Amino acid sequence: VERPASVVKELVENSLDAGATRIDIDIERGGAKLIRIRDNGSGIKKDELALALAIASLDDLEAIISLGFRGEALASISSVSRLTLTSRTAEQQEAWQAYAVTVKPAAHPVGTTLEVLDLFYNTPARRKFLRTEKTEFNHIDEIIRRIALARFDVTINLSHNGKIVRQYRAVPEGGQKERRLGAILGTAFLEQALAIEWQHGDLTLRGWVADPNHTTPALAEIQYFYVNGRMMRDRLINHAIRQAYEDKLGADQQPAFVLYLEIDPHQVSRLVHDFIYQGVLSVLQ
Amino acid sequence: VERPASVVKELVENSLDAGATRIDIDIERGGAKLIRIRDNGSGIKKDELALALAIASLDDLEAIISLGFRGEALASISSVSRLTLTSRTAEQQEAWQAYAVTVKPAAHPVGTTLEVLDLFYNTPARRKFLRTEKTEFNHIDEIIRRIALARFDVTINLSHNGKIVRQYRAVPEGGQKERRLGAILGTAFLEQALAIEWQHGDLTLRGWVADPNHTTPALAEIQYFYVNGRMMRDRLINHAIRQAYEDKLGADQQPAFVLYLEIDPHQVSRLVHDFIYQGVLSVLQ
Amino acid sequence: RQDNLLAAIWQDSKGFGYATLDISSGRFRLSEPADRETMAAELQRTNPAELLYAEDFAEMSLIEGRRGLRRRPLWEFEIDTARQQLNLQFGTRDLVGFGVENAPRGLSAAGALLQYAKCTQRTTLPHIRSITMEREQDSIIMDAATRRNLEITQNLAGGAENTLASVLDSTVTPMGSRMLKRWLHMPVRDTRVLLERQQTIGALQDFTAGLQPVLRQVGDLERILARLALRTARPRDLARMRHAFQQLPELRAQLETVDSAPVQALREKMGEFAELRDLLERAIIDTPPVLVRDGGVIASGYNEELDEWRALADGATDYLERLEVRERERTGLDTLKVGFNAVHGYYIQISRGQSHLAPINYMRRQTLKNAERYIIPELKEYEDKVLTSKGKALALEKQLYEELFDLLLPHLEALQQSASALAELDVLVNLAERAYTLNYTSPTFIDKPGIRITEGRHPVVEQVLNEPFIANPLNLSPQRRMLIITGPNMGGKSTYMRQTALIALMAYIGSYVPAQKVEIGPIDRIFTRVGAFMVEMTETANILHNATEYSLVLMDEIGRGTSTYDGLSLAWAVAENLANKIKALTLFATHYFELTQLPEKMEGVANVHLDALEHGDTIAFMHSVQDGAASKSYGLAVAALAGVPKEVIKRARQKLRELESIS
Amino acid sequence: RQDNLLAAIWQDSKGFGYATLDISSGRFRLSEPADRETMAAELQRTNPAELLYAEDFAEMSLIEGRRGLRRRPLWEFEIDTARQQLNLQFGTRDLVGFGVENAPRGLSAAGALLQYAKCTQRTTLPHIRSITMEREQDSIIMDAATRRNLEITQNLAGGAENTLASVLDSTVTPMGSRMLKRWLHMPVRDTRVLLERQQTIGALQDFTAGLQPVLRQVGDLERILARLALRTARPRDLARMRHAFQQLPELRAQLETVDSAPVQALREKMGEFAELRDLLERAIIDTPPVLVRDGGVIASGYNEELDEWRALADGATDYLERLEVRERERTGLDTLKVGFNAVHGYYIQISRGQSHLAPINYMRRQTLKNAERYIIPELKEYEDKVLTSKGKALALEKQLYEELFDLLLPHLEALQQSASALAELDVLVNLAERAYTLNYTSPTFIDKPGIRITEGRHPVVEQVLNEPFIANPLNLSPQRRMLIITGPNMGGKSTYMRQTALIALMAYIGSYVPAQKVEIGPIDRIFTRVGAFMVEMTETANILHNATEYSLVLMDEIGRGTSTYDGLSLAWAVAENLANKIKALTLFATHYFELTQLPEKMEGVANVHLDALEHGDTIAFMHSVQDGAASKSYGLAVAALAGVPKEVIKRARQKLRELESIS
Ligand SMILES: Nc1ncnc2c1ncn2[C@@H]1O[C@H](COP(=O)(O)OP(=O)(O)NP(=O)(O)O)[C@@H](O)[C@H]1O
Ligand SMILES: Nc1ncnc2c1ncn2[C@@H]1O[C@H](COP(=O)(O)OP(=O)(O)NP(=O)(O)O)[C@@H](O)[C@H]1O
Repeated sequence: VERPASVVKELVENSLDAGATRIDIDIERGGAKLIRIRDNGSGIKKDELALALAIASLDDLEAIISLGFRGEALASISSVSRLTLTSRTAEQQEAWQAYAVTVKPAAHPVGTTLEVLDLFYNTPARRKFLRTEKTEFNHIDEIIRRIALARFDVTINLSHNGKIVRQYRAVPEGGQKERRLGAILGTAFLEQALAIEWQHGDLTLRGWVADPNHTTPALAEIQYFYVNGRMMRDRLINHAIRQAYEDKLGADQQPAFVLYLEIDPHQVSRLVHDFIYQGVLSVLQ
Repeated sequence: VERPASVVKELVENSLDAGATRIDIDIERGGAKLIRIRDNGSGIKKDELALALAIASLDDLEAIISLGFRGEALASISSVSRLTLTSRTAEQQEAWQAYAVTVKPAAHPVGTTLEVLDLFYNTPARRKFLRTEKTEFNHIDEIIRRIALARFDVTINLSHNGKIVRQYRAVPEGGQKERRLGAILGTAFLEQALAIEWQHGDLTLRGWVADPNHTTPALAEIQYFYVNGRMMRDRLINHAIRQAYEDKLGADQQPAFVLYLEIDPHQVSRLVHDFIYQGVLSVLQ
Repeated sequence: RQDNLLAAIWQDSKGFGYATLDISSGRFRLSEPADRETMAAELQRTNPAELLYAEDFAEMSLIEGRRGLRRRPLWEFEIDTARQQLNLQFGTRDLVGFGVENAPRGLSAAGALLQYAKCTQRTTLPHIRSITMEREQDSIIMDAATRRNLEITQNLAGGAENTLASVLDSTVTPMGSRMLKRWLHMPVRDTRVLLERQQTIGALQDFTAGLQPVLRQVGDLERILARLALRTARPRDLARMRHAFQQLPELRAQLETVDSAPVQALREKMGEFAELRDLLERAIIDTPPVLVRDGGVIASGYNEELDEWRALADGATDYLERLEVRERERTGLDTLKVGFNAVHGYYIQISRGQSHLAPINYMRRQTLKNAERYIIPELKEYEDKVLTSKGKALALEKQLYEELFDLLLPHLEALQQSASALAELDVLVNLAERAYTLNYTSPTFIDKPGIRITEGRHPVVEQVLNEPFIANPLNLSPQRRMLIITGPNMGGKSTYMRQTALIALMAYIGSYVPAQKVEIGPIDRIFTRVGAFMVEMTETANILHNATEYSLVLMDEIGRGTSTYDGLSLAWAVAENLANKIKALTLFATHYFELTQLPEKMEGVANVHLDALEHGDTIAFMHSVQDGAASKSYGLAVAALAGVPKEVIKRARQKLRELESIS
Repeated sequence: RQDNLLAAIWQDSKGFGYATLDISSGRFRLSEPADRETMAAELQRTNPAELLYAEDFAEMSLIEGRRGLRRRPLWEFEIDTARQQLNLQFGTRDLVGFGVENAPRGLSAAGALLQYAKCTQRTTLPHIRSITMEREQDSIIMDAATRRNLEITQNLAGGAENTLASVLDSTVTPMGSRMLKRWLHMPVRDTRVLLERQQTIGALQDFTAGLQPVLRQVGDLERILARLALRTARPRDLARMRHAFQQLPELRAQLETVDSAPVQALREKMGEFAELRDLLERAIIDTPPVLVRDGGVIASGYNEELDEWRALADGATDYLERLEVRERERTGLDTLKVGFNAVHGYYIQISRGQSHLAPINYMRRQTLKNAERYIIPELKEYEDKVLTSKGKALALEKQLYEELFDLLLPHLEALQQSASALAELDVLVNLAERAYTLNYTSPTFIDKPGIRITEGRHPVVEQVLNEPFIANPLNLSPQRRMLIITGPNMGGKSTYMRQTALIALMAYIGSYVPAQKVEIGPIDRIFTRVGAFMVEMTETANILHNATEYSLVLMDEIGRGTSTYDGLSLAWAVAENLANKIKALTLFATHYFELTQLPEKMEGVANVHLDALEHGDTIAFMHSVQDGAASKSYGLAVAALAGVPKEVIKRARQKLRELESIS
């Protein structure tokens, strides 16, 4: 957990893993000063709070640690911060809260909220690994943009220094996907976005691609492809895509695309290349 | 009581007759809108209030009207106004107050205060006759200036439409009388004021006279002479004064003077003139 | 079936003061008709049988024909006489409690009316114990208290910081911000005007992104129009203004797609003025200076003569240089400079050391510290032509500028309304943006006085709050018109009260509201009395004297007496009057627990409270509204939160224990 | 015999933040030394055994030599980290109650100090429960509350109306009004400075009349000096300024007679600057215009060349006329006019009908609708010389003006202080006038904290009040240091409280006071908390945390809980703390009658009250202070006065009767 963005990766995954449909995020000063992720999914009980931070004390708890995959990630984070937790489960209950050394009740909706203050308190170096506040937030905005595209069904609201930055609304059952796409990637891509939908049996290719004739260097930074919702970047897939732009028009310039490959679980398969190459080439013609 | 100045004459005499040492006066709009005289002398009891406004009603009172020569002046004034009285006697008591139709208690220092709202309240004409505002107040300022000179031992504070106008301090036991003289008559007279003190037996002449060589037409308006505190104006006394200016310097211009004659009461006497003529002539030479 | 009334009337420079009375009923009323038309309409409406008028009444045409005419003297209409006399009858010293303190034109009319009645009756009239004004504006209401208390545009200390306006006013131009401020001080009742704005907010919600960038480019058009009427507008005023016109083609294009009749009407009122746009593009250089005195405003080609004069002046740059080089190389003196001075004019400067090596032709102009300056005939001739041409070029530039006003003022009428349209658009676009961004919903109106909120929140606090703001439901009607709010301090009483007032105003300006769903009826007047005793009692009376079934009333912990008993005694009798007689919609927050018996006995009353839970070394405010009353007094808990040492706290708890175990 | 203390330090742009601690005692302190000298003096004073400093600490010379030096990283001095961490220990969410909220420079130092102590101890330190700042000026301080509450220069709503300043500030010039405002926000403790002002007020009381008329003629000299430093002063600034110098001879004459060393020192600091006076009288015309651009500023004779250029220009008026007459009579054409135009220059105009009768020599210049304008060589030559001479005359006028700054700026030092002297005089003369006019007396000082008033009055209210203001005696000392004030509302509690605070400030600016006689001891801090609950408790704590024996405290009806018991329970425990531990001088106004048991049990405490008398359906307030307690609660009397209907009043009386006959 070197950057703030890697700590955000972890806690944002934990919230979505609890079935969260609204993940509202408030940051200050590149994530150094304050970070707040709140999820309205399933919460944690009064028993599972205190021990998820703090080791022969496990003697009389009796395997509650098991229900806390996320509870593991906390321990690595909370030992090196002034972590301030608060949460409430769905069932008849009042919200609870831990500190610093003293746990006590609080008020919170059905879900979980976390607060992190100013890290490194004994390291001369790991602090001196600060970059910039503005640039750290640009990597947060990057990783949020990555995970935003991977999950269209979750409302993500992002703010920084009070100032609200982004507002991704959630997709309902089979909803209008255009409004989310333009909000994540701005005006430039949405106007030249050409849809692609390809399928031979188990292989399925869903997504969007910019028109090669009207693509600029600014548009070319948007290059993401997903394998069952997890973002991959392999050089054989890049080949299928760039060769397809090359053969339609002579201008072999950096393409702009957002693609989802959906297959059966294996580590990845030659038809994979041919399926992708023919998918994009058909849409351009 | 045609003018406001004549109503002031009456109530101001009544306050001084009660042994008042501070008479504070607040006016608004030439005396039409508001007039307030407060005296801190002897007050009137709760018994002597009600019947002093409202005459076979004297039937069950038992001769309290005797203590109320002032009580008579009220009746003439209050029948033709919205008179608002309040007062308290010297011994342990609460102040009392009458209106309009309803008499009740109040809070006031040892003394008497009176409030008058545009005296005439049933006459359409007699109010409408009442002349200007600025000019009425100039006759008030005049009559105040007359009575101010007659009593140096009484503090008189005068205000109008919020604006505080004049502030005559009372003379303590054998005090500096210069501060009062300048405040009443301005800087002009005080600088040229020559003192006069003359006496043959019963006759006593006290006061001040301006130096004839440096007297202007503005100074010449100050022409007052008193007979045992009461201001008189006879042609024989004017003769003694002006003949004295004539014989000293050839410039026979209007004199500026403030003089007090003190004698035994008889209604009218040639030594009166010679005593006065020689008194002033001696001071100039 | 119609009234046998008495009336009194007068006029000053500004308008008319009017008063009416029914001596058989004790109903005593007042008004201030602003114009001659409303005055003529009010006379017809009331139908007085006798009329008192001032002898200085100018417009005799309003009254000549009316029955029961009585000419009155001027002295009777005195303002302060009226004040004293009315105070004498009601037994007050001031009239703040009657809600007519700020209406002296009406008060003078009542003062004269009063004197007449007394003299005609010559009987006491205790059946007349009050007065109320007949208010022209049926649309909109707010007393002094509410305007400041809610902090719409002004926080209570005096500034503009962290108000309602501060959060919602993310507009892009000053005139839009100003129009917003006027509409917030003016919520309208006409359901149809509100439906313009609701449809519009719904139709524009998608197009927020594309339009606001373009709106910013306008600048402060509204205030520039003031300076055009005065003949004082500046070149940089025109720079932005010109730039604003160039966006109107683009704006006309984007607005055409918005399906809304209010929008299409505004898009036409907007315009582009292609003719006046072209004029400024040709007549002025692309980036002008601040003032007209400096010149360099007018672009060349537009005027032939301006170019000519500039040619004489622009024949400077090339001419001066040729002389400098020729003279420097001729003499062999390297410190030879051709420079300019405002007092002495152009010159040839030579340094002190080289001064004695100058040519004979050089006439000395100016002697200095480090140098001697000279003049020659060639330079002196050219000096005169340049200064005179510059003078004439600059004088012409000032003349042409003034003549531009003459030709533009003919369109002044259409341009003022173009600016009013643009200000309205910035307001409404900002609103469509705030409704989407801050998660609001579309409300509906109803027949009867009543409010039903689903998941209502406080619009400013919920965003500025760095914790979960707990949304709360509200259910009110004519059958549920009064709520007894018990609970702890910092429980969220005032917040849940004030969020209701803010929510209501948003609905009556046509905006979407922070809730899942909202229904709301007609509301005639909004009243407020929040803790800062003279202060308290007079304002409560005012609310009592003027309220009706439609009235919204927000009481924040009133009923403090000069002791414990008397204050509560009042609060009980007060709520009775509001619930039983007036039947107004009321929220009554308080700490006196005994009031919670009312819901059993008074119909249309129920107990609610802000719930709190005590345990361990602390307390947890749920911030949720519940049916029922508070558990206890939480004063000892609140004092520790403010910052009090334990010495005092511990003494208080021990002492409280003694007092509670007396009985 | 030396204390073994810990300290922490750092610096930003503005100054230095400092903190000190004794871990054996639990005493925790803060400070903000403003400059290098005070900083070096504070280090010496405290004598720390160990010192934490920031790695960006620039002026290392202050700390290099001190013992126990520890270099700290920057991140430890974070302001909001300090806020959160301090809040965690004390168990608060904010630090308003500790009175260090607006001292972030100090707070950052404590935040770093805090983290070190925890690491060294590795034990809880509950013996440290608080913090207080060491405030530099031992001459006095006022909190936020008192400044606004008393309405010194600002009424509570926000304006300047009917304040203390409004009654006392009848000064004649703006800079005196401004200096007055600074001195009211700054009452001084040094006995000697107050005695300057007392002798002065006594010595000048007669001469009020002769001096204020002369002071008015000065104008705003102070702000003109700012614009002289910036090189932006205007001609009418100099007009008043010059007029101000002409009064200094007269002022020097009148002040010589005043027997007072402070006065004679000021009379010297004043000066007259006879040399600079003569300069402006000769250099500028008697009545100048507003700006420099117009010209007509510099007077003739002062400059030979300026006169020369004006002769060419002033040769206009007589020259133009001669040509007009000659040409009109020569041709026999009566419509022949000589006029001027800014664009085309001078011309000879002839009407349309006569145009064909013009001479041969006339060259046509400008053609118009109803006339033709011509030009001749004689007029065209003269045209160029006039415009160029005007330009040079005006350009010379602008140069001479700029050169006047160069010659005046060398006296700038003495002139700034001359202006400071004159501002002080307007303040003091105004004060000598107010003391005489409003009937004030000379007070005296004492050793120990105590106040003894004879016939004390409220200085603003007594004059604005349209009735007799009842003066009241006050007797306070270390043996009588707390008064329990019971009584009715509008009895005069807050007034008699606030008159005491206003009276005290007048004494500590050196002024005479509205009373027959006054004695007063030293006062270190003045504290206030008046009703507008979170609001209330935090502020009371601050007063508790920071008070001493010398402190003035004015509580106005605090101790409102979330019910009846809890609020009183606090008020009791509060007064105990003040009376027993702090021993401060206190006035405790309230409505809870049970407090009146304290004087029996607590030494230095006694009962007082505002007395009132009840009868029928009304009440009479005597407004006089009495020993003892109130008769009853008078809330029922007060409510009627506000304007409440009898329905409510009757219910309250019936109900009150039940409650009073329980017990
Ligand atoms: N010494 C006095 N002389 C004359 N009138 C006075 C005097 N003291 C007070 N009053 C009047 O009494 C009223 C009450 O003053 P105040 O002390 O504010 O009452 P309170 O008990 O503090 N209640 P509140 O005004 O509600 O805060 C004021 O309106 C004054 O006009
Ligand atoms: N619905 C809510 N959700 C979240 N926080 C709330 C809510 N309502 C109130 N609060 C917070 O709780 C505090 C208490 O609110 P408030 O209504 O001011 O109490 P109160 O009864 O007015 N006490 P006082 O100010 O002494 O009269 C406020 O400062 C809010 O920040």
